[PDB]
Amino acid sequence: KLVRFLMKLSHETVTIELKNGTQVHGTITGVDVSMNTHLKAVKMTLKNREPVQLETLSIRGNNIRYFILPDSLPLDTLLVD
Amino acid sequence: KAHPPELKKFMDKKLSLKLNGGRHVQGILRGFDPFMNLVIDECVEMATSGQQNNIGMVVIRGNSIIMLEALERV
Amino acid sequence: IGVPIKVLHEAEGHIVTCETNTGEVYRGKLIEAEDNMNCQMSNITVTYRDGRVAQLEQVYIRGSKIRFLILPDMLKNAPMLKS
Amino acid sequence: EEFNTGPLSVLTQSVKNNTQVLINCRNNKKLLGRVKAFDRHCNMVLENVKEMWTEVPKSGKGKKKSKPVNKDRYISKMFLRGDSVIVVLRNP
Amino acid sequence: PLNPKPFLNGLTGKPVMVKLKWGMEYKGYLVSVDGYMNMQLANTEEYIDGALSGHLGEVLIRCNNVLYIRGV
Amino acid sequence: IEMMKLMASFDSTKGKKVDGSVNAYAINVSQKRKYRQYMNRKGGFNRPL
Amino acid sequence: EEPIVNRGLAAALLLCQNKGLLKEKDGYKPDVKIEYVDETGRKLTPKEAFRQLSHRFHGKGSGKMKTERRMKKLDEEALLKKMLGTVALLQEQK
Amino acid sequence: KMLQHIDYRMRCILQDGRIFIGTFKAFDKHMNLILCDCDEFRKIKPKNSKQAEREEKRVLGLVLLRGENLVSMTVEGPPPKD
Amino acid sequence: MVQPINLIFRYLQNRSRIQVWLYEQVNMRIEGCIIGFDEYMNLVLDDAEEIHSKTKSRKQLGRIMLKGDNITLLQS
Amino acid sequence: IFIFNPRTGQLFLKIIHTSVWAGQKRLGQLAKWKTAEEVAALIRSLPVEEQPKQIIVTRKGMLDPLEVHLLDFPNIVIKGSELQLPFQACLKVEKFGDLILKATEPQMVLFNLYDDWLKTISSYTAFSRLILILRALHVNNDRAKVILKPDKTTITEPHHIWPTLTDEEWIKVEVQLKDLILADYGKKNNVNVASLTQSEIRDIILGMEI
Amino acid sequence: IHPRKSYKMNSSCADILLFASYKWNVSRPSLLADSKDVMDSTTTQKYWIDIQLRWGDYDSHDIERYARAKFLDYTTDNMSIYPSPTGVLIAIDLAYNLHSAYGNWFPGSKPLIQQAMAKIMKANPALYVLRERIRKGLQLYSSEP
Repeated sequence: KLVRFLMKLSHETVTIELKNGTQVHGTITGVDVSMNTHLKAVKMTLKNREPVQLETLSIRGNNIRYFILPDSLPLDTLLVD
Repeated sequence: KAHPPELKKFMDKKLSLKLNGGRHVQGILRGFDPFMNLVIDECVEMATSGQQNNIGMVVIRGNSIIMLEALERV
Repeated sequence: IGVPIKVLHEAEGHIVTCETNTGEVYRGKLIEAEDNMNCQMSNITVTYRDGRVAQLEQVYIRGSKIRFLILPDMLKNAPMLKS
Repeated sequence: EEFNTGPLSVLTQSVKNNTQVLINCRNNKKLLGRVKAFDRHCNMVLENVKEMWTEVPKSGKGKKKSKPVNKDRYISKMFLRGDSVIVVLRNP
Repeated sequence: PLNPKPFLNGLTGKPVMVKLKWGMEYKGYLVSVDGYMNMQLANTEEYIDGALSGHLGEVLIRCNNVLYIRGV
Repeated sequence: IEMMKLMASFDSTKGKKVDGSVNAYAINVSQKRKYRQYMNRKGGFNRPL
Repeated sequence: EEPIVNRGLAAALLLCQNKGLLKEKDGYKPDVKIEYVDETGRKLTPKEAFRQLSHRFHGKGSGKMKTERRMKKLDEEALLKKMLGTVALLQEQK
Repeated sequence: KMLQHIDYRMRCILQDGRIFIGTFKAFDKHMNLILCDCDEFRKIKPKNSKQAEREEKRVLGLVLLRGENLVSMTVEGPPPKD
Repeated sequence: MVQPINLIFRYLQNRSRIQVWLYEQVNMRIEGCIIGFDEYMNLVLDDAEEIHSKTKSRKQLGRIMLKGDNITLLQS
Repeated sequence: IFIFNPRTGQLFLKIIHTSVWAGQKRLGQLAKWKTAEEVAALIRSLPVEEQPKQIIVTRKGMLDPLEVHLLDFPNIVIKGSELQLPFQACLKVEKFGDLILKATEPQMVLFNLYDDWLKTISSYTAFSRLILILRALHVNNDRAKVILKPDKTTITEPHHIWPTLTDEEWIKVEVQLKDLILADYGKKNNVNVASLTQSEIRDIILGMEI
Repeated sequence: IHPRKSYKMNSSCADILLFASYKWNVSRPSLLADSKDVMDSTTTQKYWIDIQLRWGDYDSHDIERYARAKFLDYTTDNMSIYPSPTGVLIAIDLAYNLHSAYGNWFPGSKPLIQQAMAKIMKANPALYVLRERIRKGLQLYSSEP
């Protein structure tokens, strides 16, 4: 299950584009099995709005369109079982 | 574990269904499943064009059902 | 069956309101509220997205099409502060 | 066994060869890129994706007069959640 | 006399056209169908609104987005 | 009754494990090559594991 | 000239193709992939795959300065490929 | 990580843009929310505006929000005394 | 006391004609006679035809199978 | 030296002075390697984010000195061109022309040959528009100049190059420059206009030979 | 592996040891190309693999004779300890870039060592550095595309 790859990804500064277009750039803190993504140091740009700094966010896992991971990620040692 | 929706109050009653895409329908309830698909006798369609369209026995998927109004007194 | 569905279980026979997926909001008194948030309510006013008002003495709204449910603050105190 | 003969054979034959797939997503952004992995939901973790969508300048004149432009952006490593997948397509 | 998974059993390999809920159409020989009825089509041509915009090759079509399946 | 001969009671596989090739996942990983050391080891002559 | 057509995928393929972005044995096909990667997952040049092999062989890697040049080179690739015309248009102020 | 957010003044964004702020008291496996003290917003939400920081606002009180329509959370201030 | 699957049971005991209407595509309707279905409520249909109501167009289809979570109604 | 970016329209046109080769006492053994070393010095001047990795030479006698002078950059690709692009039409426009001729010092004059067409349309169709303008101005100078202004009321800004037109005026002037190009070609190339498909119209505006 | 085993030409050791978790049926010693192979009716659990490199001259660059000779020399030797009598010896000719193995084969091991030797002569980085070192010693290059 690929969500298990995401909960190995604790303390990474990823951006997340949602289904409402809102791009959330922040350090991921927790993932559920339903991809319920809890983030900190959040810079959230809701689209057609100016971006807002917020200290903590918790996206529901259904409403994620995609993630964006940084360049420096070792996934070949992360997607193993 | 899917319990049936509690609708023997509404059996054999004249109800107006609201359906998904702003739609509407009227008829007598005849039964259900745990998924709240409803079977309807004496179905009048009642579109938004304003002219009322009788059908009879129809089946409505429970996904599309927003609300029931029992027009008859239960 | 977690704590919010137990809260709407403890809102049975009480004044409750539901805003729906299309935008209609329904202010009345509940009769039955199930596991899957289906609500059979009574003495209820329907407010469409038109802004108009209607009333009828009963309704039965499907649970997944509920957007949210205005509950009374009779239930805000007891007993779920242990949560 | 039947991991390699189902309809997800388009994905498990494209992650073996590391070939690029074209994904028409739900908001009509097109993802071109190589599948690093996928699962039942098509939660495809992808490497080196060109995300190509269309815009208009949205009435820059004031008279609603412009032609759609093809924009694209590069993403290095993404985790595309697979509900928003409409179609995945191996390349010719 | 013929139920849906026997039907898709009946047409794995013939040219069909599966129509999405979003108005797209896909013509080609489909390869396989799972329990959820995701579809694998080979030799596909994508008909947007009754007019094709391209030959595409091999496509996976996700189950949450099909509207119907038509045997041509 | 033909509703039992259909093989009745509308199903919804939510939570229940699905039948076949639906569960197909595949991960393409390749780890870094763990080579061994030969020159200037301080260790005894055969390789370490 | 091809727009990514709304309600359409095939125009994006015609766009990306235009842009050039594309004993009784068992009895089976062993798809041997022999692939050299670093820890980040990048597909490795055979000269630097041999360099990693030889660093691990000799037990003595690079010095500090060559690692500075190599690491700064990799983030030069990362900063380049993640992307002054607008600044030129704004200066063209005269 | 949500039990580290109980009884807070939480800002919950819906999938329509109808924002709530209230008492994050109870949640569910589907993230069905129970919010006391909650008020709603559509257009302008405060970062010390030039005109006024809270209009397009309605009183509702206590809500059960279904998790199907829910997107995000943020705490805006510390919990009150009561 | 009859069920929905009792109606579609009796209806492919009839093999008469029915018209399915869709989730939120209110102008789009599809006429057909069911040959078979089971519990996910995907339906194969006999010589189906898409009727667009606001232009009243009958685009012929043939032997169809339509996906279960798309239907809003089946009117005989 | 016309160093034209198709994507960003940033034309790096280097002025080459008369005094560089009026008294040089050399053959083309200075000339090839000199234009190669100066375009390499442009590459060395710009940062690594703005350095190209693909360089296309119009004239085929320059990729072999570009192989020699760019061994400090093995990351870049030096290919020839089958389509030649008329950048002497840039000389024919008065701004670049007297800019070049009045320049007493060799310098690295910048331009953006798409004026601000990147906020309106693509970079591909802006390139096709620019090469329509350049080839039509190559086949006839003042005829394509007076076509380039559909009214004599329109003006270009002193920071622009081409006159400021919007989409309707641009499509009409584009079909005017296009059939001007094909009319001059069919006047010269012995064959009529209507025997050519749009692939052949494409590689006639692009500069290939059928 | 001993550090001087890569050029320990007279004798040998083992490089890889495969443990089965079962008992393999294995075959008689046949070459890497011997597509028709008969089953040796012994059953084994551990299976060694040797990598013998060589630099063939013109007389003796037959890698099949070399692999067969080195296998039947080293399995029947006193100065070369193998874990099992059953295993394979892959010989690789660096001067001619040839490869063949001769020893025993369990099921699937013959197409695996075939395709693995193919990809390992096409793509090995130390072989690549050997090849371009030879190319820079001979001053012989290919035309760039």
